[PDB]
Amino acid sequence: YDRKVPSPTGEYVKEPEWVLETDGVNLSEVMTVPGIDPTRIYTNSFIDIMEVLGIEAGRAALYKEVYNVIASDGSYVNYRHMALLVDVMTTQGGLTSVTRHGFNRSNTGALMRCSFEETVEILFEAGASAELDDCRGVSENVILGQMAPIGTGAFDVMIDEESL
Amino acid sequence: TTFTHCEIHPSMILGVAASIIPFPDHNQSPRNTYQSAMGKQAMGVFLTNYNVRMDTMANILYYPQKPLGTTRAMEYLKFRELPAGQNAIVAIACYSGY
Amino acid sequence: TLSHLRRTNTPIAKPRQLHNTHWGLVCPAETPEGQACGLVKNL
Amino acid sequence: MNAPDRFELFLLGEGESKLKIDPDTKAPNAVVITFEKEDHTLGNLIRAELLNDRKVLFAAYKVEHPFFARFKLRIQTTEGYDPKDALKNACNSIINKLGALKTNFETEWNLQTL
Amino acid sequence: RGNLMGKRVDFSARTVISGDPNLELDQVGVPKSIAKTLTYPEVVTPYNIDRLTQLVRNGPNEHPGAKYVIRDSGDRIDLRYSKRAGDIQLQYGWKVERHIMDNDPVLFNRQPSLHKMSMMAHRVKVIPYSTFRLNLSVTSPYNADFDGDEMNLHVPQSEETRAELSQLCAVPLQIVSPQSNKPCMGIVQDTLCGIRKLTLRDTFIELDQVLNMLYWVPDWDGVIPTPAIIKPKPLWSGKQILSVAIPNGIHLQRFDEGTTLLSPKDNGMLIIDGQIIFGVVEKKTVGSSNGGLIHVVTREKGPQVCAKLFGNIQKVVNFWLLHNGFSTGIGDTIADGPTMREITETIAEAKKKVLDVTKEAQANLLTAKHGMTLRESFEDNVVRFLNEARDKAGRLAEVNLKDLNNVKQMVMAGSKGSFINIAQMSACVGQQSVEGKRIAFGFVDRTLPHFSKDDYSPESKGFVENSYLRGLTPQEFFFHAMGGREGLIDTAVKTAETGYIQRRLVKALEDIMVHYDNTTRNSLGNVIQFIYGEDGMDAAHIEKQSLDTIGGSDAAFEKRYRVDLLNTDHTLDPSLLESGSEILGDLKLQVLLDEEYKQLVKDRKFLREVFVDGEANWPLPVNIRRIIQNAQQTFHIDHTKPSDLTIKDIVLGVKDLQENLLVLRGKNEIIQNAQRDAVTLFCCLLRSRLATRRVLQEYRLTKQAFDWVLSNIEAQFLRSVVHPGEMVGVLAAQSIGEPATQMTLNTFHFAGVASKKVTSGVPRLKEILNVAKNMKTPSLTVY
Amino acid sequence: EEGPQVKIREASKDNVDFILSNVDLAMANSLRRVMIAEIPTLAIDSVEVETNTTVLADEFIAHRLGLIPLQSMDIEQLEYSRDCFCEDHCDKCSVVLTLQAFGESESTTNVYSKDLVIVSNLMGRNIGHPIIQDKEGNGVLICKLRKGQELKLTCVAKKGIAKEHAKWGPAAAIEFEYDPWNKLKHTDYWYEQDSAKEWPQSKNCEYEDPPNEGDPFDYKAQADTFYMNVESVGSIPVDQVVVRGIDTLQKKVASILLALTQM
Amino acid sequence: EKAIPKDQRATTPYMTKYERARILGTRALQISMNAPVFVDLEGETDPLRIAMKELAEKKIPLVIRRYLPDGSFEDWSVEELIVDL
Amino acid sequence: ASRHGQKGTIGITYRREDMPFTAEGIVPDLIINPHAIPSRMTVAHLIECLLSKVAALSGNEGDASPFTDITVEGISKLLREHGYQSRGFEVMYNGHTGKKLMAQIFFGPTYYQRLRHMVDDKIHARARGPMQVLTRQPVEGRSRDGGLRFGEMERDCMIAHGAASFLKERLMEASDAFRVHICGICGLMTVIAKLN
Amino acid sequence: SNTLFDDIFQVSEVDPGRYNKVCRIEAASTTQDQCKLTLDINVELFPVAAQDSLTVTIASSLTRSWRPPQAGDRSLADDYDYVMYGTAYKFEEVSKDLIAVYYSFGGLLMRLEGNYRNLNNLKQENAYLLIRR
Amino acid sequence: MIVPVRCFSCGKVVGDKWESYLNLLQEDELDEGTALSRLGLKRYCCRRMILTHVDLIEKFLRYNP
Amino acid sequence: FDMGGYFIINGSEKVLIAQERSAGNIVQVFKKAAPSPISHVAEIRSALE
RNA sequence: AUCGAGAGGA
Ligand SMILES: O=c1ccn([C@@H]2O[C@H](COP(=O)(O)OP(=O)(O)OP(=O)(O)O)[C@@H](O)[C@H]2O)c(=O)[nH]1
Ligand SMILES: [Mg+2]
Ligand SMILES: [Mg+2]
Ligand SMILES: [Zn+2]
Ligand SMILES: [Zn+2]
Repeated sequence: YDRKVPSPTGEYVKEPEWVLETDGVNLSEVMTVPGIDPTRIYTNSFIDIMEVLGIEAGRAALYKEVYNVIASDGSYVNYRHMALLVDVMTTQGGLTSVTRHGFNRSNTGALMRCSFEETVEILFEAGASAELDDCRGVSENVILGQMAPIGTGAFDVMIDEESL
Repeated sequence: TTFTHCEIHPSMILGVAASIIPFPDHNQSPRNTYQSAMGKQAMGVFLTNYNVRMDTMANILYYPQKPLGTTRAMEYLKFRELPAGQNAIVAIACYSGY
Repeated sequence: TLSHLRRTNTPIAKPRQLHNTHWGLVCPAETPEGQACGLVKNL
Repeated sequence: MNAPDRFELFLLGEGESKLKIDPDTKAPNAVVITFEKEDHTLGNLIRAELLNDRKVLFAAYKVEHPFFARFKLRIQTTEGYDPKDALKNACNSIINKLGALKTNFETEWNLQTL
Repeated sequence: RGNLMGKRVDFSARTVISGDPNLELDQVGVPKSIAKTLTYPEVVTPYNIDRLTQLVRNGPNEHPGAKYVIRDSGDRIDLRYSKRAGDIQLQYGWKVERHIMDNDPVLFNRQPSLHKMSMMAHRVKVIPYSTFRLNLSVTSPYNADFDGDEMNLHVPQSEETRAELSQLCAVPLQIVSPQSNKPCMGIVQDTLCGIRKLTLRDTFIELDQVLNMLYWVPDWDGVIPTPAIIKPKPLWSGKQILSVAIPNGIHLQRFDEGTTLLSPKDNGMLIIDGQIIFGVVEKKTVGSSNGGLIHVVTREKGPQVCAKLFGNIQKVVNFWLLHNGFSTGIGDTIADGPTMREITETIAEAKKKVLDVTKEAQANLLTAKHGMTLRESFEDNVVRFLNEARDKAGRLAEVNLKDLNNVKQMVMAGSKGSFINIAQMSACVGQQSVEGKRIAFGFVDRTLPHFSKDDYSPESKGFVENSYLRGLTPQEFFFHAMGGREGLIDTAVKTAETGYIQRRLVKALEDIMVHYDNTTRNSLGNVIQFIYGEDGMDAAHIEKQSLDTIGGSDAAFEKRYRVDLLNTDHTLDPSLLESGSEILGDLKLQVLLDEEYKQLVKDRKFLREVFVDGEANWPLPVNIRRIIQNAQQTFHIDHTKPSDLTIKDIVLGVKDLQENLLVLRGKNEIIQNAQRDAVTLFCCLLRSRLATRRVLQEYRLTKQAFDWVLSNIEAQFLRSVVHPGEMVGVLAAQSIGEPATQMTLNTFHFAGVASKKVTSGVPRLKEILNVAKNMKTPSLTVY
Repeated sequence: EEGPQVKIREASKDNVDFILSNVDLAMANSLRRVMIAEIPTLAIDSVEVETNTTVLADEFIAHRLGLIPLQSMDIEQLEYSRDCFCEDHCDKCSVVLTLQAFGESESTTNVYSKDLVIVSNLMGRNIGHPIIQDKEGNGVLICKLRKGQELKLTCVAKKGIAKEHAKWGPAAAIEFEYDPWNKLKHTDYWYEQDSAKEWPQSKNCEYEDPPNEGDPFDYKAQADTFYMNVESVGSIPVDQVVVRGIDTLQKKVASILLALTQM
Repeated sequence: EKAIPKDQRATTPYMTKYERARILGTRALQISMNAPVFVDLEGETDPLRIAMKELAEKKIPLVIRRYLPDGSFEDWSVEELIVDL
Repeated sequence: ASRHGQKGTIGITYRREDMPFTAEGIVPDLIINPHAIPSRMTVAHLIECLLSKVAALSGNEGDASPFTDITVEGISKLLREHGYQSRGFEVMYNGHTGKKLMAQIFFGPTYYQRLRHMVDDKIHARARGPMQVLTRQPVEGRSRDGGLRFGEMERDCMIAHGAASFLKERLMEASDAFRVHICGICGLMTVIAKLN
Repeated sequence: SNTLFDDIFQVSEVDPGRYNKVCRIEAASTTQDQCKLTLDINVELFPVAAQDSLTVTIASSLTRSWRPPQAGDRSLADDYDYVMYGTAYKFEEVSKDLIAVYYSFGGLLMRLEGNYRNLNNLKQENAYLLIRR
Repeated sequence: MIVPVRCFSCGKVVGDKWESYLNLLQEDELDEGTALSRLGLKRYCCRRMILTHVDLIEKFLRYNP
Repeated sequence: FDMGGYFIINGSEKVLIAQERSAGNIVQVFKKAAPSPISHVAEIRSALE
């Protein structure tokens, strides 16, 4: 492998290194081995980087993968975006897929979450728990024909004096 | 060197509308498909009795024209007598912008 | 007319591909794009 | 059905008149003449002849949208020479070449056989 | 879904789109019969009364006119019939549903609409011929051509709806898109190829044209610029007259490959304001690149100004190319005889080098390769050799040009086509890729009936030997045909797949927006990240910048930032400062110069750990580099006159600005730390750039000066904040969900290597977002 | 005489070949063009169908008729219908034609523009003679008729100009060249191999001096001496086209020079 | 109550893009209904364009309520906001 | 449509007079674009046109057939005995000026197909027309005086922008809009608005 | 004003590097040893054969518009054959007193190097280049 | 479909000519090109008026009505 | 030039579009996936023509 | 005027 790293003389210098590559995973086992670096070992499975090193690492190995799909395709997307995706997937404690399994069962609205998948059976157990609705998310006010609290509707106008 | 059979002639792997494309062996192979998408949508002389039938929708070309360049195979599909196009003189040149 | 008369429909492991044995039976380039692509065939 | 009637290429519409001269907002001693219902046939001519006039600083023409015959030409001349005059003297000469090329053609014709 | 999140709507239209190289960026050509049937509920004001009363008489047929007249008493006065249509007494306080009119705000849309870009405000120019026409460089972000593409347009119905249309969705503003921190509209087609032509050193044009050309730019100040040549025949250089479109105070410097301020290659780029100095203009500059003209004009001058610029280039180049022609002819693929034998004898040497490999494994002398099949290596082994062949024998056609070769000129402009498009035809086609492997034994042990079984050479398994020019041999055709199908097949599948991933991604951040504390929240109001994108900066106000503090030697570093007043060798020679010889020696202010340097070495140690790799370029707000060139002009500076500042000016001043660069306002304590932390990186640059031995040695500022740069950096920073309200959820998804759709190969071209099948394409993105338990290609990569 | 010069080479009833000396490019082209568009002519405009039991549908028949040529000799003495004072059309502005073929034979019963009839009063002038160049006498095959097929329509032909439709164009194709060696370097000759061998020379090389490689490129050189050939569809004998051509080009420079005095 | 006092406002004094797009829009809705104008009209007669001149000379009587997430809010007048943008 | 999947719509009509021309006086029907070419890699399009001119000159039948002994070479040779730069091109003059064309331009006869579609039979507008009975939303079908959908997609783009009153307007003041009555206790629509 | 430079140069390299109307030239002065000059000439207008002495000057005059010459009674510093207008950019210093100015005439570039360009070539967005014989 | 009058691309009345082209090789046993060259068509835009042109009017007339 | 091959159902031209199916009475062998009990399976669609 | 299927456009 290529790896750029500082020579004593201050500057970066091209330096080679032997890197071992694998088919399969079992991290907590290889890393305890003699003669390897247990600080820079990496497996493409972000679901085991999570299991072994902890949610915070999880965040950025997921990122690394989301990334080594766009840049590897030769396209560029500014961090902030993939960060925010990676983040939303992470805050709820563990990993939370972007499917009707993960994020959508989450305790958001009711309307706002039925505008996605499994539309009725969400509205049902929304009347079994008698779950309340905020009406502060987007779709809520889309359905009700209100001016949703977004950019324009983020704030309230009025009505002052002033007039003297 | 152990043959048993021989092919009637290799332009016969083509279907009824590809056998209109002039020079299929000089196209990238997708675009050979597109001409068979269209060309079906391309109007000419659907039949000869067209002025005697009562059909919702009917398109007839004022002046149709046997192409200036055929497929040997065209001739059994009767294109040359019921053609679907015209012989335009085309100027592959960048111009006014449009 | 002269195509829509010689057409070939398939219901529903690699079905849309232009499988080798097609030679001289199904046209290799006459097919509808998107939707039901490769599934519909011409002779 | 959104098609501009043909005869709107040579007949002058209503209101619309054949010439419209306006001071050039930007350059000292300059003018922008708008030609309604007239184009390349006559725009190019007046420009490339008008460049021959030595007391002319600047001259150019452009059809602005191909959808309309209406073309513009803007003319800058030297202190003490009116833009409008410069056009008149240019137009006049073109008259003279073509009233000539007429009779010079006239006699070459007659003299030919078959 | 069908009826509440997505309603059928009123006051709209849809037709076919056309190019109009004579329309200006933010406009839309809306045909009469349409803006003859759309109306805007306009009230009766003493302001518009006169230009309204005449719309009534006129009615629904003549263009500028009206349909309905709306009174107070609910009642509608229908003036396409009516006894009273040919008069009316209009009071103030009624409504006159006038026809749509020239220069109005409308929303232009093109589906699939997957982009804060597929949706834009335009101005209306009513026109004959029943198409929407739109100008040529709004073509990239709507993603259309005109091949029968058609498009959508709704018309606002309320006075603010139309304000909120032009003050937010107006194309001009939307020039630089928050997806990629770079502009999404540029110069293309004719205009692009053309500008490369018009801008060659060879390219001169004389009086006759150089008059019309100048007249072709609408905001031209009526001054014929002095020509390059004045000797026999006064020629004007291409470059020269194009520099007439380029506005003032526009500075650009690039460098391509071997470029030397003298441009032997005539490559690179340098604009020293208004006029260009050298280089050749194409896609890398005049195109929607990262740091080219369009990106620079927009931040520097403004949207409205840049959106004018767009038009001005085209009017000219288009006009020039109008009267210069250019074309492409089959002969543009007729590559040279003495090379033809060369190309074909290069495949011939690749063909016989698969032999010896085949002859080897058939003799059982091939091993292993490690971590693969006996067979499986050979399969790899052959695709390499046969792509190696195609690509070498390709670049034998790329050299065999031919500058007056129409094709290369396009690829050489970057207007259309790529190297592969030139290797294909003229030279050879290559290996035919299916299911990642080369053509499969469809028939038992042979791919077609015209082969013998057990045949493992190139064309038995789908190498198309010839080009497109020579023509494809029957055998090959069907092969190309196959791989062909697969291409189409997994379009009507990659599209389908993407457009689910987009939607899922969308309905899943839907509502995460930036709030009025710069933290980022959802419906519940959970924090997701405490300062939008870890710094509080709207992506649109961002540029990659070199850091420099990272790279170079420590030796190189101590000859760039070390001002040792005490050391008679490392002071600022009186040459540089008005003080100088009075500052040498001294201790009172050396302790400040000292603790400047120490802060700068700690920068250097800090960055070295954040950016482990060395890579020194990173997207950061406020382009500093460009604020210097502005100061190096706005204040007309002579690199021979020796400043007027104190050291104290520089070192103290820069720290004060440092504290003035607000992002989070709170008066507490923890916040005042996140202030520091989200400002931290930017500052290391700022510290690196506005450092003493730089501000005097390299870019040679005055006081007067400087204070200007100081206030500017502040004023530009604050403008680069995220505007609380900014709906960031939709923006994230959209921005990762669109590349998705414009990806290729859910295989790859890692498939020469039949094991570096690391699962990407969409499939990867599907596995990640599904949070898959059973992933396809899992891997340790131990160090 | 004076300015711009002509030197005829060939002068048929249908073709004028000539050179044109000492003129601007700007003026040559603008004469080539005004030729195409802008020259008064006469063609069928208002076709009023009474019976048509043909294989051909109504407005087809009635589009050929337009294209069909009509003698436009004295066209300069016939008002535009847009200009006239009469309701729809009179003998001063429009000439009225009648076709009328019944079928009759067991054989196909062709219909030619020879078959048309003039009905309008001519006052006495050269207008409305369907132009017949065909040897046997029957120019332009309008339409076929089998047995009982009938066709009877009335025509009105109005004055017009090819800027409106191309039925009014008296031009056909216009051949036009200048400087056959490229000593103006207006172009730049493509080649994979060689300029001189790959492109053939014009039939016009005969008239002009070759270059002589030993000389530097003529820079202060100018656009001059153009190689025009004009065809004629047949409404106007070639000469008048290229006369009225020069004439119209002049006549509408007039209306400008004039318009200047008015406003 | 609730309302956070003038002294101790901790948001952006700089007017957001959205804020102004609505300010201009709401004043345009008034102006359109010929309700009283607060500046010398320099030939200008387009509702929207007038509002720009009024926001230019800071003579618009509308205070902005900004809602922080907990429920409280902050008040800025279009009289005291920076309109730099 | 060409015969290869160059598509295109007429962006403009031009008269002969404004159009580029070959010294013989010819004038195209048909003026596509260079760029049409490297992208799509249709070469046949280029051949078919070459050997098609040759077929207008000769009076011979052109032969396009697939796997034959036709080449560009075999053809050219058969054109530059009829007398035109043996790879197509032709020297032309801009129509506006009369000047020569600084680059010469492959020009030659070919097929073009007139497909359905176009235009005054999809062009459509609406400002309140008829609505459905089941939703009080406007009807589908151009013909039937429909109204074009603001699909959930669209909505997405509207939000990105933050232009929210317009998103409400698209969704109330056109399309639906309705006024119901609620009882401030129970919270449904039992209320019987005995109005006026 | 008035003039700023005057010398005679010996052409040492004509270079048709992928062009047809322009050539990069290479020359050093007869008068003084330590100097060198690079220039993009319009070879089609003034042909240059290698080893072919030329005389090279720089002025700043002989500001409103450029008007068509109309030399019925006009006067320039036109005694010469070949003349261009341009802009100076980088003011480079090759170590010690050696120095080199770079000029652009509508993209045609000039790299002049010497030492006694001294009190002469200020960044004046002026500078006409002139050549004779 | 009844031979055109004028050719499209130039407008040389190629109208009266069709019948003749049918004689010069039916009777005057000629080959194509040479028959066009004699008819008057140097320019292939007209020359392609008549070499492509297909005449169906021949068949519609065959239907009895 | 009509070749036929269609039917007429109330003034309307109706064509029968050939239908594909897997052939019967051919015995085929199929490998069956990893997470299931059965390694190999052989199938035959017996039906009388 | 609604429900059902197909054909076609990006
Ligand atoms: O952004 C683009 C758009 C289009 N193209 C060129 O066109 C295609 C990309 O977009 P399309 O897929 O729409 O072009 P297409 O040729 O496949 O279909 P048509 O729109 O012509 O009906 C590709 O084939 C490419 O050659 C690009 O290369 N980049
Ligand atoms: Mg495209
Ligand atoms: Mg499209
Ligand atoms: Zn009359
Ligand atoms: Zn013709």
